[PDB]
Amino acid sequence: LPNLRVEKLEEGVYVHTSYEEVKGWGVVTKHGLVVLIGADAYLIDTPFTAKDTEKLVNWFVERGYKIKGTVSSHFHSDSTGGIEWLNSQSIPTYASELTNELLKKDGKVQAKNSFDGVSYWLAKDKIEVFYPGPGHTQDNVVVWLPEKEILFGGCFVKPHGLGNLGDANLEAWPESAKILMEKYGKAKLVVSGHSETGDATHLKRTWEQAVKGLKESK
Ligand SMILES: [Zn+2]
Ligand SMILES: [Zn+2]
Repeated sequence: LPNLRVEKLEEGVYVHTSYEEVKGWGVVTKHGLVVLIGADAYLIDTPFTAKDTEKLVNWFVERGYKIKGTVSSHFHSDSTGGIEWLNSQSIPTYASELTNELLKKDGKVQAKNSFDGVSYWLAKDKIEVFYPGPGHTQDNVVVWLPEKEILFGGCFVKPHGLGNLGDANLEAWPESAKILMEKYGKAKLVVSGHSETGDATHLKRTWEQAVKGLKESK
């Protein structure tokens, strides 16, 4: 497998890409962000592993950044795998109350800090965690960077197909996607967990895929 990749998207915003061999299934490629605000770095999703979470943290700590906080966009291991390691390093971890409940139900380590607001703001006015409603999972949130007009759609944004529906809410996905398109249609870039970054048409495409997926299910 490829090693952890970190690439600059633009000033202050990096995409981290990690790779997992899923036994009996195939290989999963997962994108998240590192967001720099002054001398602080925020991880938007952890890699699958403690190993890769540490490599990612060390890359930014060696450039002088504090890892100020991490946000997990949903309970799946491709957003949360590194939480236990981060908690051991006293790096504040955040996830919604629902995400923490789903982690606990699967016997996984919880984020230290939780929230249930529909919007939760980090770095005062620079990092918005938003819940559009169920889709890919019950608990999926997106992360908006208003100063860059970049949306981290995570694993909710699926412009080319819905992927694994095991934990999905197909009935809710269309409305959640319509809510997301209506609020973040001004987006310059939409970063997805499993596909290449796109423009704001990734939101409409996800809505189309969710509508199509629901209808095929019926
Ligand atoms: Zn997922
Ligand atoms: Zn994912």
